[PDB]
Amino acid sequence: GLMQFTLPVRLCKEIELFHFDIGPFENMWPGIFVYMVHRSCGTSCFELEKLCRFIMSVKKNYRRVPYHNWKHAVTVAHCMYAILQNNHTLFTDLERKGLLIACLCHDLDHRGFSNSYLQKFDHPLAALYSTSTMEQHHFSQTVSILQLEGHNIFSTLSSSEYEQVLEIIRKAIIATDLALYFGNRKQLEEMYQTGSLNLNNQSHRDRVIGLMMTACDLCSVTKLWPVTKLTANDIYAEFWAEGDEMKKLGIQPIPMMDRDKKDEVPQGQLGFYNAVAIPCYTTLTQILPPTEPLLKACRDNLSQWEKVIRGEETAT
Ligand SMILES: CCCc1nc(C)c2c(C)nc3ccc(OC)nc3n12
Ligand SMILES: [Mg+2]
Ligand SMILES: [Zn+2]
Repeated sequence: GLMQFTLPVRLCKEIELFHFDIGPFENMWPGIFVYMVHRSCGTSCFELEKLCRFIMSVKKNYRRVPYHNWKHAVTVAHCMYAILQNNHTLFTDLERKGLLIACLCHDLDHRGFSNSYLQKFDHPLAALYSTSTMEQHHFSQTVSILQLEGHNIFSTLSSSEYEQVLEIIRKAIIATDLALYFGNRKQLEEMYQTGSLNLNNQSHRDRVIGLMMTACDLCSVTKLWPVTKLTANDIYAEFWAEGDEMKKLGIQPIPMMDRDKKDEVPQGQLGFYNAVAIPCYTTLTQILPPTEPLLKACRDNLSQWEKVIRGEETAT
């Protein structure tokens, strides 16, 4: 009960900032997550023994892929921590419990392939889940780990609270399907602008939590340029492997996934920042003003990619 996690001073201070990088020391990541749950939720939220066993089983079920890995899970959870800490009074006790766990679990058992590759391969998961294929799998894996003996971090919740928290986690994980993001943001845009956005309307909260999940999931574009640029390499390493696997199925991949077309990456990043990232953080800032640093950092990195194109710097 009286057993706090404390981080070294530079981490203690920087972990509160949106652009925090969790660093290369894997063995500190569980501690960083527990630290974040304790300050965001409380030292009472979870039984430490059960939380630590849950965290280590979650880690075990992330694969050794270049980007969609344990480091991505903890990174996406830290962005959610920063949003919750900068919006103290807007979220319920159950939301704070659920969203950090949802973020940690959102890409469980990812193989580094898109839903589209699963459908073209005719992967069994694509027969079991026709839309948001990988995201229904991630939620399925979350439930599995929660039902291992000693792993039910929610055991002290009531029957109805338990059902509410798993429903928060399910919608939160489904929302990380970027195919659902476009429509979800257009509606939040309309609702905000016509002044009809109501945070007491559960269907409205659902949409806002969905956009927060997109915001955290994309948060590599909100880091300092050297982090953003080095993470882009890992992201494209997965895209090129999928492109290789498309070519093996006798399908020419889109240029984004073709490793012979690396020269088109800078222009592909512009497209992505303009079509997805900037709109995401803009609408998020409108609904939650204290998340403006994410938009500012995203704009700084768009400006860095424009420089790459004008050959004023080369990404190695
Ligand atoms: C599944 C990966 C989604 C994702 N997360 C980040 C941070 C990114 C970035 C920087 N670039 C992307 C360019 C295209 C794309 O196409 C889906 N997804 C991208 N992406
Ligand atoms: Mg995902
Ligand atoms: Zn993700």
